Amino acid sequence: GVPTYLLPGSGQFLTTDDHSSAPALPCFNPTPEMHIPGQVRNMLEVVQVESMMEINNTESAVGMERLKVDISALTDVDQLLFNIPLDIQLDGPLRNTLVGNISRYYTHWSGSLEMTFMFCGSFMAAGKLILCYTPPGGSCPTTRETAMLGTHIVWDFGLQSSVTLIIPWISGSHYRMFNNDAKSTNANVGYVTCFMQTNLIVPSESSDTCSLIGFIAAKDDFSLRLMRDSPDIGQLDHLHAAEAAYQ
Amino acid sequence: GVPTYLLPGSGQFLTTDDHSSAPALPCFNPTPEMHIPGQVRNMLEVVQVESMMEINNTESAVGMERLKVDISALTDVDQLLFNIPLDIQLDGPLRNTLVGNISRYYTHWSGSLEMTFMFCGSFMAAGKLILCYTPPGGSCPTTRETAMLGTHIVWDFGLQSSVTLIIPWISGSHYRMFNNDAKSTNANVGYVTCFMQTNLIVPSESSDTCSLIGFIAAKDDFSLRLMRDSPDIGQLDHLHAAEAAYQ
Amino acid sequence: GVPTYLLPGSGQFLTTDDHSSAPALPCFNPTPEMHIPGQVRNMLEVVQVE
Amino acid sequence: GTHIVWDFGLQSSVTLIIPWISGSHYRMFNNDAKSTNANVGYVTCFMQT
Amino acid sequence: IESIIKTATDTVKSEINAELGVVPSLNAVETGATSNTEPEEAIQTRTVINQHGVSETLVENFLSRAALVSKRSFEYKDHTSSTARADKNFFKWTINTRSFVQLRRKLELFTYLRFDAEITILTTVAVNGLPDLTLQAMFVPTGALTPEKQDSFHWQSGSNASVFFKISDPPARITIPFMCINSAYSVFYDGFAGFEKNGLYGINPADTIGNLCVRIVNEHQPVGFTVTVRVYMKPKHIKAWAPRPPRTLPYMSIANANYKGKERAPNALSAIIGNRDSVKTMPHNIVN
Amino acid sequence: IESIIKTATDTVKSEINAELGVVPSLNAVETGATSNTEPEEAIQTRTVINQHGVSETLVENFLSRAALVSKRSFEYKDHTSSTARADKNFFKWTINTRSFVQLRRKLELFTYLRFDAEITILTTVAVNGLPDLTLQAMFVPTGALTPEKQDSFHWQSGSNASVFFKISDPPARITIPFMCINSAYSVFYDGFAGFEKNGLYGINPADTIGNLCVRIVNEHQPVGFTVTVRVYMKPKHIKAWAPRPPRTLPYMSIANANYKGKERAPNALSAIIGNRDSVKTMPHNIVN
Amino acid sequence: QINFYKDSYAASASKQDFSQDPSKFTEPVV
Amino acid sequence: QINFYKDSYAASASKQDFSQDPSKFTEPVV
Amino acid sequence: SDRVLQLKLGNSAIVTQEAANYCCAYGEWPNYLPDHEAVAIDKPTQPETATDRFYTLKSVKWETGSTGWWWKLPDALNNIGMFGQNVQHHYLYRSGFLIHVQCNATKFHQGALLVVAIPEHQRGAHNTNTSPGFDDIMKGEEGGTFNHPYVLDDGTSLACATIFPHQWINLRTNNSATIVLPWMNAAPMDFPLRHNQWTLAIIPVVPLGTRTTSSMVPITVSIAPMCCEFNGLRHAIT
Amino acid sequence: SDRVLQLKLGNSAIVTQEAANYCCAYGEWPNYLPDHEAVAIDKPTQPETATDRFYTLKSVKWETGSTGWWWKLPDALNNIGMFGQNVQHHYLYRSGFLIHVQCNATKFHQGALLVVAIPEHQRGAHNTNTSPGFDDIMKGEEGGTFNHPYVLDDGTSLACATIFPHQWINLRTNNSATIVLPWMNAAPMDFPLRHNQWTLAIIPVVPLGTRTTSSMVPITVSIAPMCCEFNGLRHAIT
Repeated sequence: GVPTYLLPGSGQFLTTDDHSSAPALPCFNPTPEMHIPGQVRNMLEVVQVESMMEINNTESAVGMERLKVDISALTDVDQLLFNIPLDIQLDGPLRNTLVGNISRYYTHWSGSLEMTFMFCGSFMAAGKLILCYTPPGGSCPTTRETAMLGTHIVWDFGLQSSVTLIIPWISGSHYRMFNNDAKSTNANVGYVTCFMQTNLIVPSESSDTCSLIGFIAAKDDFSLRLMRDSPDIGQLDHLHAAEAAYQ
Repeated sequence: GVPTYLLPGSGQFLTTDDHSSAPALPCFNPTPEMHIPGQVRNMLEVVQVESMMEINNTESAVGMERLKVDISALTDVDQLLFNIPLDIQLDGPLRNTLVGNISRYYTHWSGSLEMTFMFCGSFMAAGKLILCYTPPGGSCPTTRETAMLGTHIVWDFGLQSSVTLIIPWISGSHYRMFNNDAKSTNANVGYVTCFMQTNLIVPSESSDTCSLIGFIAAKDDFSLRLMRDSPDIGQLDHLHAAEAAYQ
Repeated sequence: GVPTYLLPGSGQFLTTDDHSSAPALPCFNPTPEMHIPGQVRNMLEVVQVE
Repeated sequence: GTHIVWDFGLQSSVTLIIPWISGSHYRMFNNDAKSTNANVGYVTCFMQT
Repeated sequence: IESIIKTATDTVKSEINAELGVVPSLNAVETGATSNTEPEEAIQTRTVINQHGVSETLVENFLSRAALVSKRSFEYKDHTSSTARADKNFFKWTINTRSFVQLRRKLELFTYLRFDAEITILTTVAVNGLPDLTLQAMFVPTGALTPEKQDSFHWQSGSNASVFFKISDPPARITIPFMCINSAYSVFYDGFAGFEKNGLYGINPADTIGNLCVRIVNEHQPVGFTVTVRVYMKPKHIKAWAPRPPRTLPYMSIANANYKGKERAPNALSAIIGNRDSVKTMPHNIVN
Repeated sequence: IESIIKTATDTVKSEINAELGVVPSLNAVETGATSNTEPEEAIQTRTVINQHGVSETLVENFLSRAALVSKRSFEYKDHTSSTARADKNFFKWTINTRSFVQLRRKLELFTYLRFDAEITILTTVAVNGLPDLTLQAMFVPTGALTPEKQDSFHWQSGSNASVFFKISDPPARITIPFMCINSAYSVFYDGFAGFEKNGLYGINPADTIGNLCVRIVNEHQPVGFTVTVRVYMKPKHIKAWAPRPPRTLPYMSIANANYKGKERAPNALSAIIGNRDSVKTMPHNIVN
Repeated sequence: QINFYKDSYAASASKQDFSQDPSKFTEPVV
Repeated sequence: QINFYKDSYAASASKQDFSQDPSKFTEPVV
Repeated sequence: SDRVLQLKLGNSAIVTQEAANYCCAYGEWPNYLPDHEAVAIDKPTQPETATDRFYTLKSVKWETGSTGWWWKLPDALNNIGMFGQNVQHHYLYRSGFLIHVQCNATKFHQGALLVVAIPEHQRGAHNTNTSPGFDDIMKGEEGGTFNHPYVLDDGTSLACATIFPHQWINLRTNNSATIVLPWMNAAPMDFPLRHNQWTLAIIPVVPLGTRTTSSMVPITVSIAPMCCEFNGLRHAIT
Repeated sequence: SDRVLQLKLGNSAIVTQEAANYCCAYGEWPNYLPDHEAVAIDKPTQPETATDRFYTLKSVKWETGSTGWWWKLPDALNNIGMFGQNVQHHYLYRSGFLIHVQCNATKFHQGALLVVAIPEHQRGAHNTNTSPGFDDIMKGEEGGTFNHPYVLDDGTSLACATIFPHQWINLRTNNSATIVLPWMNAAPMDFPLRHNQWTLAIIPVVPLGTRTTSSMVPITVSIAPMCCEFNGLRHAIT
């Protein structure tokens, strides 16, 4: 017949191989395809949707207080309000986001991010903020004179209640890794900080402690590769009733 | 020669695989095909044939009394005569039918049914019946005012001795399952009930207890998939003389 | 290489199978066919004789 | 019934169109406000929020 | 009217029908014809483009699933002291669809079947380490000379189609052709095989494929093994004629259609379908 | 606008923009739309021809990785003295994506999935030499008759798609088709299966594939073996609808989406992301 | 599909005959 | 790629559908 | 219009005035054996009027406690007339059948007859492993009474017996069923004395019931062979 | 320009003067079931004005300590008006929804509402392995209060809940979210009394805060079914 020989790699079950396999139910007629709304054909559709950052990932912020940042009227000039760890691949405010949870199924990621901050004060509350994306290399900037040298956006509080801090893809490498080393040149992204441009100024009938909801999506520049399993989920024992699926 | 490698699934005997195998008797000449009458090329030919329901699946109906429903003259108004469990896949009056026994070789079924009721009274016996297919969700309707809101047919007893209660395919899903759960939204079909429209009225020389033979076939809408082995047959031990087939 | 898988019936010696097999003596030249009288190409020639 | 939900902002007025829903072509006076030929319906107002 | 039907038929929409003379719900069972009342003709329907394929109900796909037809655990040891009834390292088997009831009830749905048997012989071994035994499965025709020993000279297979296979190999799969002298296998044979009145009723030997004499080619080893040989038949190239009522009662024997039924319903003689309380009692009722 | 996107998009160069009326950084989250501020529109960019392929983020490539769905070590021995709870040389398994959390969280990213299961059954064996056991993995539908013994007559597989395979062979790989009665598998089923109020919440049986009854075809051998059968499911031909928040809290059960969370952050109930000192405290700070 | 044998019965199962005639069963009348 | 089976679901994974529409997610507004 | 029916075969003829229709079994009308299907090489005798005619069997008393009646073909006709003499003198036969079952009662009687023609009705005996013998199957002209017609005496179902060529004699509607059977065998011809292809089966699904004076209601069966061939001439056997 | 919005459905109509936009969910507008996707063969009743209209639910008091509110559709509407009577009388329904959530306060109040419509919101109970029963899921017209809305009561994340069709009611900017939902089910139609496709979820991401006199700020929900079909007519259940 046909003179063949087995290569190395014969009879091995690679999990990610793509080969046609034997149909269990022959001449099966699957259910006809109905137009179900909202088909995802590519996971970067899911990533480019905005999703809330937990910038307030502190203690004494229990549950939903972690999603908003309380900013107040300040008596000092040009004070730091918050800074955001930009490690998508590591634990931090970007982790439980749509750009974060999907990228923790991957290792190498590229493309520009997109931070959107929705002010949730009163309509009478007037204020201005600066949102400085500092490219990495140095420490997180604590004064505004240090931070506004980087990429920033200055935001007035009026009719439109949100800016977009585009985090540009500034990297030497084409992609960026996970390493468990947040301080690596291949993994570190930079630092987004926020400072009072002027101040949060409310009248006597508005609440003095207004809020900021911080979103992050990715852009059309964004890309992911080198798929891995997510570290966001674990499994110590069998789940409950999993033994009852066999009974 | 040809560089090959064994996939997962090599050397395994799937029962339902479709591969050309080695002929035991080479250059065999099979017997020439003769036109034998009544070829079935598709099992839905067998299903679309009418076949008697055992609506009288009670005790004290021994054998053939289960195939007919005894209806009588009634002194009360608008009384229930019979109701039919519509679970083809489960045990009930539809089980020992051509639509039932073939569909118990399958799991998922679609398409409209077809109940035909042949009156077998005298020619002098005059009567009227309503045959209400109630789509599922609620209880089996016990009064006629409850049941005639559903799909029904009103049937006069004259020259033609049979109606067709078309059970329309009313389902959310494309198909319907077997589950051993007759009360499931994926499995339950509804309830066919029968009520006296007027009454069964016989003269003094006809028998007061006339009969109804209930048929069910399927329509051209009907369909079956996900083939399984039938629960209608079992095998506890070896059959008799099966050891003598080896001797 | 070529992704294959063994069917049921692999590695079994059916006696009546018809497959090309490995020649023991390669580039062998068989003896030339001489017209020998009375060739039977079909056993029903033998059967139709009284 | 027929309703309109009204936000208080720049525009300070809605129009509740009372549609002509009657069996008859016209409607009478009768001194009987509860008559099928005379009664028009009921406009009510509730706090939306 | 013979027509090619790949999917289930569409449903046309219909409107209010109030017509004298045309009574499509009224039909005649006494003619023997199944009622041609369309769902359009009975109730008021919408337009439904039905895309449900009917391909899994094909009789080819119905019966071409390799089902079990034979199973013998037989001892593999010294048979010099064993009785002259057990398998002395070989078993003959008259190839028989009737031994196992799942394939039997499927093949007894029809009266006449024209199929090619795709015999897959799964041999499996247990100890009374496992050996890699070689097995011969010599196909003997119906009534021909079956061997008497393991090492008898009938196994030399001058013309009988033996298949030699190992336990460590994939299962031996051969294709038995359509081997009936008639144009179809008489699944039910209302008649007798012999011309005398001693013939067995229902057993047409034309329906019988033949013998499947299976031995273990190796000699006897010092420890005994229990070798179980499962035979799986896949009917293929199937033409089927005259369908029948599916058998409801349990089978009693492989030689005939005797019936006893269960003791109680379901599948009993006096009551095939399981009983309920009354004809107006709904067993699975949605009570809320 | 639906468009074919094979690589990530290029970045056009931009210049100094000082324009009234056009404020592309200012956007409205309250509309629900994600901000369309291009990087050209926010900062000053160069021309970048981005050649980064987006092909590994395809939902086909996302979910078609054969992940573990079942795992049972079960004893293979004499079961005449064992209790009537353990696996007497067979196990039934209702095929269930919910048992193992890596594939479960990936499939619970979406609401509706339309995939073909490429079931790979890896059987591995340990001694309590190794035998070359033959295994049957009979695919039973949801709720149908599952076998009661190892050598029961349900394993004859008249129509259920059994796959017979050995430990020494490569792992048995079959393709379960898209077997939902609906047009997609309801991964989350906000509703009840039954019409009565006793039905289990969230468990749609249409989402359930079926049973995977797996026995060892060999008889019991004099020494006992612990046979571990791992089942690997590869979703393929995948269409996916309505993506969801990925589950952050640990799973509690396979039947529902109950949550307890970790005791402390990360992945706790009161604190999903791990805590830090203040909102103005940078945890991984480059201090030189 | 493949069929490298010399016998036409040795091929794979012919699961393509979609011609059906139910009218010899549902309407067997003249 | 290869697909010597009679069933179209039995083929290899269709890793070629590069059509994406993020604007039903990023811009779901009217 | 289809209630009246005259069936002219040979010198025999049967009119019926309450007929339903006549069932051409499996959509197949009887014919002679064509040359491409023929096996026996000798010229078959085709008498065409001595056998192709209605041979009326003995009537059976349709009663209250009746279970059923069955006639196996051609075993019902192997001793009747010139069909019987052609059966006994020939090894082979190929013949369709035109069964016309007569059963009438008044317009006050009720009842239903499943007149069903079962091809290859391999009977089974009840509560034993012994196969039915020659006397249990080959009853001849008398026919046999069903023992358990609810399972058709072979473990199958009466409820699905309408998959066979069947008609109903509902005494309300009609009084005659007519089933036109073709040659139903895997072989083109066969030996008549040891094989029966069609089995006419007549079953009381609804029993005979009335409240008037109980006249005897019988069931008369008139089976006509159609398109008879006979090969293999020899001496008679009987 | 897009701040004013009048939504005319049936006899109902809703104007709003501080609107953001209206979210056509997944870029999909509701429609009737087309013939190629249709499954139920009977003609569906399409009332088109008795159900395709704004059914305004009960308002809920937006407070400081509030965790959230959720209404499951059509469970919120299975007892209201002619949508409720069509639900109780029919086995099947196919209806999109036009949710218009009203919540306004002064220009001195602050707060943010995540008005998010979750398809197939399989809830989970906290700190137990028992599934949520019928009373824990099918609250009806009242709706349910979130227990842990930070994880959306199913272990997922509120932070990623914007992957669903959502709008925000920021009391600074707007006062009405509007989400236009299509038929979101794998099946074309479904049984309404035991399944809910969309779950409107309303979550205080920023709580209600002010320093003025604490007026009651409620959240009013006006859900309009769109393009209703109903197959499978029977008696009512309720």
